[PDB]
Amino acid sequence: KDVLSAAEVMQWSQSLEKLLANQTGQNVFGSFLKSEFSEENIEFWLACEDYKKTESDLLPCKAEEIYKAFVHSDAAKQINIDFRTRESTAKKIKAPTPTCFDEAQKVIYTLMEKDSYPRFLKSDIYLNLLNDLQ
Repeated sequence: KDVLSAAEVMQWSQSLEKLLANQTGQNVFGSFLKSEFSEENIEFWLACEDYKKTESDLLPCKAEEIYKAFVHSDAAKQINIDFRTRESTAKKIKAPTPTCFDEAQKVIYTLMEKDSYPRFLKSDIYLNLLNDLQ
């Protein structure tokens, strides 16, 4: 049973979306973001994915947790969304639906796609993993 291949790790360079669809890719990208003090981005993104599959009754609580942990001004982990996206997200928190964090999530996905994802693909973490598998 193969658990990882050079081919798979090559595929992660195709799009951030392929990297994030692989649990190990998430974990390795995560580790690089953590070394770079930007892991709030992927953690937020994964929390949003987990919010979207949450049962209706627990959305108010989950939304409040995600908001305090990441979005709120006084977050340990404060994500870099713009002021207007933050203000509108804050308003959605008080009566949340499954799409509450879609706007903020999109911003953060883009921030990763355009900044830290390319850098990761040029990191030792990524390039060592890739080459030493071959």
